Amino acid sequence: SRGSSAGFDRHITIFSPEGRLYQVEYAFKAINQGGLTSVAVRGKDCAVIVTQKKVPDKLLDSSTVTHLFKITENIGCVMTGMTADSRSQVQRARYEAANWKYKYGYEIPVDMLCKRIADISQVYTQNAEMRPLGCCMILIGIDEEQGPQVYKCDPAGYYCGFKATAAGVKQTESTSFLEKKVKKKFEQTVETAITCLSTVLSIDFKPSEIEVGVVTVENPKFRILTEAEIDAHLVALAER
Amino acid sequence: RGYSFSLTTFSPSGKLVQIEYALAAVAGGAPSVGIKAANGVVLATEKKQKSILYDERSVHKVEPITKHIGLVYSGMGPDYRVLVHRARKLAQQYYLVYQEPIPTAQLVQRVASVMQEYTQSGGVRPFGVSLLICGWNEGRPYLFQSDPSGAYFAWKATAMGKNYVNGKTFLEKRYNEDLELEDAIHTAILTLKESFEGQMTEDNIEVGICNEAGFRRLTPTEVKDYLAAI
Amino acid sequence: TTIAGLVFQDGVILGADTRATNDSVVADKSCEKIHFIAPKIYCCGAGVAADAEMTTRMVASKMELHALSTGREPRVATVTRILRQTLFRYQGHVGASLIVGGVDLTGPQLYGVHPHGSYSRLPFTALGSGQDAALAVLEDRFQPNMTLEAAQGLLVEAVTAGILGDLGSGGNVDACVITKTGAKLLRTLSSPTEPVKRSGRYHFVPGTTAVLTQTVKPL
Amino acid sequence: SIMSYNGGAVMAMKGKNCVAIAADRRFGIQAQMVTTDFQKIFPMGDRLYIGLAGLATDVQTVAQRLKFRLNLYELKEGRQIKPYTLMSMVANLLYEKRFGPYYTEPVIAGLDPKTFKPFICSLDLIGCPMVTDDFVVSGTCAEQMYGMCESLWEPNMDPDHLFETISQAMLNAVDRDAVSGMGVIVHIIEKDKITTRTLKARMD
Amino acid sequence: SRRYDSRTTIFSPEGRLYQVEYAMEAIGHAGTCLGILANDGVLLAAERRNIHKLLDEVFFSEKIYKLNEDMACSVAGITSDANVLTNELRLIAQRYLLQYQEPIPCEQLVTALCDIKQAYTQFGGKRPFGVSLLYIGWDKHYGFQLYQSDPSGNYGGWKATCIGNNSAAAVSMLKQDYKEGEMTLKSALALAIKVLNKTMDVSKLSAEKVEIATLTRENGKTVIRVLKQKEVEQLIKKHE
Amino acid sequence: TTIMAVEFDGGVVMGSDSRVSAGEAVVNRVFDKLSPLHERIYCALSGSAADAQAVADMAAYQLELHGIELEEPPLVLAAANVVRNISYKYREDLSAHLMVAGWDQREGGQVYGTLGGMLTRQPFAIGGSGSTFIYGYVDAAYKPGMSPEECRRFTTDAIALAMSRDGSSGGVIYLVTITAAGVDHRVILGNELPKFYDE
Amino acid sequence: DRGVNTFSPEGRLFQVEYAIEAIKLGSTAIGIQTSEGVCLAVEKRITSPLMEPSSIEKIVEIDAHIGCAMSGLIADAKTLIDKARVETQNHWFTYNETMTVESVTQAVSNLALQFGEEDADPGAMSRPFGVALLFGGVDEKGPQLFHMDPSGTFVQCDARAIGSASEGAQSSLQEVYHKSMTLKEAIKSSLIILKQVMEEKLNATNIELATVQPGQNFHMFTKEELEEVIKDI
Amino acid sequence: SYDRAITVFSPDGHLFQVEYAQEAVKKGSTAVGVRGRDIVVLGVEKKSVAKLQDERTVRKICALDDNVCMAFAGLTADARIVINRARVECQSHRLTVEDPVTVEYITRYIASLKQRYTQSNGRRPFGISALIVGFDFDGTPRLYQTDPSGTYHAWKANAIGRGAKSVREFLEKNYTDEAIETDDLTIKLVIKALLEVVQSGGKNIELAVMRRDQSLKILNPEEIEKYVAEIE
Amino acid sequence: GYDLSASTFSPDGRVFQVEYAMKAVENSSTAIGIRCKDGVVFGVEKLVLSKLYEEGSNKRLFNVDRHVGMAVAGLLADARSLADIAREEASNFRSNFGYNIPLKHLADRVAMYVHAYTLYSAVRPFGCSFMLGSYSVNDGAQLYMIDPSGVSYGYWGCAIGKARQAAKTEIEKLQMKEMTCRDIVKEVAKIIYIVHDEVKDKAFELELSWVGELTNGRHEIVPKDIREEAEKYAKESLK
Repeated sequence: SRGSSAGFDRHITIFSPEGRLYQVEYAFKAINQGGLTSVAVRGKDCAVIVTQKKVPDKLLDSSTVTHLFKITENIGCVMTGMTADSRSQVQRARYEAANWKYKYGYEIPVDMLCKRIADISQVYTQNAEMRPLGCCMILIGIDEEQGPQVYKCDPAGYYCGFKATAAGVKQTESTSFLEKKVKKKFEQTVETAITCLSTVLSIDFKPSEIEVGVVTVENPKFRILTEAEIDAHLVALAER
Repeated sequence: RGYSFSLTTFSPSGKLVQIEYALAAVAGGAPSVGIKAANGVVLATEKKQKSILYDERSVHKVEPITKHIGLVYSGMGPDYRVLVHRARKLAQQYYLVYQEPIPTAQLVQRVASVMQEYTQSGGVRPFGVSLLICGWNEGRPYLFQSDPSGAYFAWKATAMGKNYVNGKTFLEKRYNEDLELEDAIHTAILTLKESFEGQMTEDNIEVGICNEAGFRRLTPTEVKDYLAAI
Repeated sequence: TTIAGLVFQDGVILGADTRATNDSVVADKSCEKIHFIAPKIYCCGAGVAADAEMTTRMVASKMELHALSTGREPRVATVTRILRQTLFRYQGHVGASLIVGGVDLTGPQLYGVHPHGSYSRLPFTALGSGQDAALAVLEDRFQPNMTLEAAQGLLVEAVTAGILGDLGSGGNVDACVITKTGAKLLRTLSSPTEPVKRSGRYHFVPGTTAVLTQTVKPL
Repeated sequence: SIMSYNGGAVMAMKGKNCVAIAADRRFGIQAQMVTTDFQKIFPMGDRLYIGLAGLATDVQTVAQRLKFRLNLYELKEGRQIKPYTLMSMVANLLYEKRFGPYYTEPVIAGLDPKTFKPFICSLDLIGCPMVTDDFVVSGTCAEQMYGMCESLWEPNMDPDHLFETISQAMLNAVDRDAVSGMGVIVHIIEKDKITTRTLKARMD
Repeated sequence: SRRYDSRTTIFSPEGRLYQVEYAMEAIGHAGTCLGILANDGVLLAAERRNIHKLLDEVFFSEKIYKLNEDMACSVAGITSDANVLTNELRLIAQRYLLQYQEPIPCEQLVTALCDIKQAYTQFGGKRPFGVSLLYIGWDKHYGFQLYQSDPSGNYGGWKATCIGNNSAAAVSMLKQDYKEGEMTLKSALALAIKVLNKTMDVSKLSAEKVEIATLTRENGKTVIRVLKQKEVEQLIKKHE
Repeated sequence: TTIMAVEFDGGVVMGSDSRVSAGEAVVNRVFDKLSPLHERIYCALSGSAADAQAVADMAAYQLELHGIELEEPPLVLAAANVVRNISYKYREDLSAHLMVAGWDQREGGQVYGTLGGMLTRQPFAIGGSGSTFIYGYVDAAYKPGMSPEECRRFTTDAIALAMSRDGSSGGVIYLVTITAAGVDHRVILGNELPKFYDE
Repeated sequence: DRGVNTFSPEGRLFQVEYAIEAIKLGSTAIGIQTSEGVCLAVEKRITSPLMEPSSIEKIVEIDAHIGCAMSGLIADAKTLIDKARVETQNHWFTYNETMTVESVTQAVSNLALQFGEEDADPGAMSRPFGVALLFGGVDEKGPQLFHMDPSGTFVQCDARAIGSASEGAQSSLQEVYHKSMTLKEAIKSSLIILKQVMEEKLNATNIELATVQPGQNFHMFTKEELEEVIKDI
Repeated sequence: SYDRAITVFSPDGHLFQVEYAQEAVKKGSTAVGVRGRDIVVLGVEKKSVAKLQDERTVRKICALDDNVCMAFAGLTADARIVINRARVECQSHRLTVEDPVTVEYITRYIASLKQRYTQSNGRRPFGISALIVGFDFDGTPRLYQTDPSGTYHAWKANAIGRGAKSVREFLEKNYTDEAIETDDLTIKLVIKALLEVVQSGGKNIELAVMRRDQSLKILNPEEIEKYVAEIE
Repeated sequence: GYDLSASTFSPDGRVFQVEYAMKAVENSSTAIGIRCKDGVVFGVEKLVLSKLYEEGSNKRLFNVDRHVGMAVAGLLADARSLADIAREEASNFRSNFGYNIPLKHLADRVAMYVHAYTLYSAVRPFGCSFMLGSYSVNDGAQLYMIDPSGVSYGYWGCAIGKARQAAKTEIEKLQMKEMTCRDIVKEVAKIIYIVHDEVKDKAFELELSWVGELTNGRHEIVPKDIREEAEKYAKESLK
């Protein structure tokens, strides 16, 4: 024990002498490859998701380097970690929403969507041939019953409800700060997200370096805040 | 296409090492406790809750399988979701075919079979969960424990997860055959309370009960009430 | 087989006869037809009795499983959707002309789904052979926003008109009142027929039957 | 009619803690009486008999497959099958052949294993389970039996009056049919014993 | 990929299927199980490992399963695999009763199953079942019978034998103490409690540490019966 | 059954009667024959009402996946190609007819005809069993360049004519005007159907 | 461990190299092509007098004009022989004519590199045939002797020695053969070389011999004929 | 499905799985047969006397048809499989030809089968050598030996199983036309053979007998012991 | 190592097979594209490995559909296979939906296709990048660059191959948002003549293509006169 390893436990998803899955834990080591950090928090009225946006090449078409992905007319999405895996889970999640809508006649709730996707990452963490999709998909959606919803599914298949969260390299300091603020209580919410993320990074972001999504009770349709409106909230942060 | 050979092979000593390891994984899981009263069965499991950010009411470990059957596990969560959906599938097939609520011994036989199929199939690891299935019918309580190896034991009262040995020794001196349901719940919650390490609340310990009226989860209000007097 | 529906202010109410023939002969006298789908979504059965039974029972299972899945009330849109895809896949061979009804968060909804798959929301309907009389009286006396009592007596007038006015639909009428609060299966609402007694006792003393061979087995 | 190819009619009937199942014994091709000891009432437990009717091959095939699924059930379970469970089983089995249907119209008669409540039910050839309270019939000569049973049945008859009623029901009901008769078998199902009786029927 | 294949269906450099013999080690660690073939009946006696704890004993026995009208089987070792084998035997014998309208003889049943265990032992690469089985069943051809089958698919008829823990000492005691064709059912009970007394090193034998079910003939019907606890205490006390 | 569509500058107008009859006695005297395939793409059903419904739903599913995957409202030509494919692939099994109409940024109002599995844009694409009685009227009263009110009163007149003569058509007349603003669902009660020569 | 379809650092499949080494352990067979026809003699290598000499048949018939000698894993060549038989007879059925030798050795030569461990829709062949065949026969083109090996290359040869001592023996084939050779000279010569190569003392039992002539069908020399030819030694 | 190539060549041309299967046969219970004038006898060594044992269900000398029976040695389960397949195929031959199978037909069949499992995906070679003895419809005696490699042969009298070297040396020494002139000299030949390898010759490796156009005849253990004292 | 198959994260969480395959693209010859106001242009440093090859051997500018071009690199057979997959993609989209596929959805589909081979031990990654160009009155010019990992990014200026860095430093020298095709062609030429290490791996060809207004959205290889004036000017800019 204490990091013991036997046979092919370090190569595929089989239990080492301790009972851990080294491939899943390494996958959590793999979300840190993207070098990013995303955040989603939810107040009573809306659920907001803010992310980094690193466009270093200057030849990147900035319209397409985005980790926000409209899943339905009412379901946000922010990936993290490896990129192409995130793309793939976005396609699969979209297919799930269309299929729930076709078979069951209504909008898939966020809880059943992220539950389903977690069910489709568990299968990777149990079969031996394919690896776990190294990308922690966060969702945000407004159910008419429970209200603002934010669920985080990861390569381990877990998922849960959140009053705030963060995914990426700085998940630790992000969650630490969000502890330090949730213990001290949500209308602006966005000010909380950008304050937290900019804090753990300590960048003083520019309005083009990030992205923002919001789904409000007054507006169910997931939507993206442009650099102009993110400029509004940022400048509303600097002037206090 | 996928690997077709079994990944669990008899070690030269003959003990399936993958099921030893999987049992070690369940042994590290969050503690769970079940006790069978005279009129029902209690299920209470510890929430290994990280940061207060968690919407604790978002997901539950004690999921009903029909109007009269429950489940608690100990170890790997997503695997547990697999076994829950599989169990709901099985009980529904039984209800279509025979038009009767599935007797819990049956359901534990089938779900035990499904837990066994992966200790032997191609390129899949065994599960990492040890179920506690409590069920009521024929006016009688049932409490079974299924393991990664697929075998299921019928119990009076049991414990699993972290520190399950001290849990079981705690139950041997504190379970009595004539224990009514509520005092059973008291005994279980005390059992978890032995090695909780964290000052239980109505948010971080779940409580399930199965009696003649059916199975259900106790809302954190009621569980708060039982967390009184301790 | 003359089943009908209705929608009032608070919720829906389903009617049903209690007879089931075998091609010329009243087989049953107290067959149930308001089947169970979800805790508040009921499904009446007309047409091929075996196929309404099997169909509505399968869909009952899928809505129970789904209901535990989403941790929510089942929506009648789901029930009608699975019913009409199941009915449509078979191309109308499964002659099970359901009339599913329920009460969702959206409000009372009385669908009607025919054997090929053609569903149609509507405020009042009546399937089965006695759909003529039931459609007649429901057409004649229906009103939006009826009292639940006026709904009960009205539907009983309807399924009654089916009972008296049709051959293959008789016995007692069964109406089930569904509301936002819950379901109440008002079994055997009205009993038009009274012929239950008689005046000729036909008894034969033991020994009038010529028995050839015999055997008894203790248990 | 494919159903009347062999003829034969079986009824059950409910009493005071005992349900009696009858049957005729004429295995015949269309007009040719071939056998007078053809079995139609197949036991499915200590106190549970499932009388079938119709085409012969579906009689014996449904009886044998049903006994298959029933021995698997009792073995895999710890218990004899309750009559309602057996009804849903047979209804499932006939219904799996929804489009190629077994031409059998079973009636199931028996007692609860534990509480010993009387039970009957008839089914159609695609499995519409129709539990009843007074009686059931099945087979080529259903109508005569509806007349004789509907006229002779009474609420709460003990076993012996039950044997009288079902006796005269089968006798009169089959004598007015061409494709059935040739004797009659009767089973009384009490709480404690099971009486088998054959009857003196017209041999013509 | 080929790194991962354990190759469970290959011979060794000396012609010994490693997985079958390792399985024989597993059953070698199982609880001992032995039955005896006599003239008036057959009995099975299996050491239980449900010994003693807060178990419930909801079932009628532990290692004895009922297979048809006329047979019974005892497993040893991997409990789950024993479940799969039992279900398969029930399916076989009931298919024989569908397709022939008579009970299936013991020899045909054992051969049908042992072809299965052999089948896994040969191809498909799955691990073999590590479950030895002792059968007892009556048939109108050859009378009372005892069949031992093991993971390799090999089986044989016996008059009394013991599989599992201390199987060597058990078969030794049978060799010293079996009177061929002259053992009565009660003589079989006494001898079986003799062997189980000497072999089970846990030390004072109880009614709780074993179970015994006997099969005999009664009125043209076969009776498969388990011994109640009073009879077990009676027979152990008699053994003292 | 008499469904009708018209193309005008800002969008379309899909009239349709509101009866579905079973032989000689009607089953439903109010039935919206215009089920949305997207926010601004309606399909006017006809023929086998069950079959038309299944096609409308499957087509709505594919059009919604394709809708989200591009992140832009699916062009009507796309919709009538999927309903055209599903109506052509099953043409021996579906007695359906779906005059799929709508709006889209790239082309404006459109009304594609899809009887029998074919695809043909048309000015006014009338269908349904009652449509065989209004060819005269529509040919005599159709002038290209119709303002929206002209289209609405026009199709109301036409379906009114079909309703008076045809037995397979009766009840109320639904009208929806699809434009860049959105859909404007309207209903014509039997007391408002414009009266024509009645004898 | 590696696969069956691996190329070595030199450019040959492993399994075909190790298989062509496996043929080197088989009993030496030799046949020779002449303008009169082609003969075939192969050493049986009897292992014990308890054996039936007529059991070991290393020169079998493929059709009325094609005699198939072999050497190596005699078990493997059964699928080849039956393959060729089904081939020529289907050819006769469909096309109403005898099948050429080149067509047969080409067809039966298509099942030599048809082996793998991942495509495997059936449980198809999991290794190359450990058989070296020598299809002999006559057609409209006349006498021809087509060598074949595990690698699937079928080549026309005037006279070829295959098996254990096939090298030395082959040196005897290039030593003795000439185009104008008469068929009885072929038989005598080949028996001389086998007598050179065999370990055991030669006799009419531990060998066989067949020929296929322009008018004669395939034929296996019996004991007496073999003795009559070995009288020359 | 499992499609790995189990049986593959090695760096000498050897099929190691075949050599290993033949290893498993070389530990099998020694069996012997002989081909006489009108009789064919097979002997299967002792195998597992084990006084509690049942004789009938632990024999190695099963029937393949009215005129074809077979011994074997090695993985007895595998041989049960091959025996089964050969039986079904015999009856299918009577279905498609109306003529009972020659011994050559069924033997060449089973040799084909063993050859296929030596050469297919995910299948190990059988560990059985089968000495199928039988009578062609003309009544001639037939002994065919089939090993895991799949190569089969006619035989005068050949021994398989453990120690088949010494026993085969025995039949090499003692098989003569005086030896098989009669029945009892034949059977005393077989048992006289195994007695070099059968511990306590007399009542251990009982045998089997087949007479021309007569179904398989089997011991008769007491009659085995008559010959036992007759040779010891 | 830990790098024996794509289905195995290292201890640091890097699927070494994808990174290796990227090292396969980076050994190939550099190709570049530049999206501009009215379309896209492609150049190809197509090293000719011997004088025997035909002028036009081993083309690396394909036609996945008439409104979409494709410039590849790296292991070229895999590039061809992406050609077949993409062509099947656009064909499937025209049969399903009845009009030219938006390039964005095409790089979604293909990107999922390449990504489908970095999860299993049963198959390896495509060791090849590539660029897609398209022009349409509805969406203008677009340039996506799939890499072995399957990720799709839109670029104003791209470069894949061995001299990717130098080609990037060359591409940043441009105001490509304000140039037209007929002037872009020269500059892409100058790029390829500059980035090409001449003394090592001499003797390449220049193989250009655009798609835009002047070609009515129909992707077609560059006219030979334009390619030769382009090489003339670019070589003159070398000097």
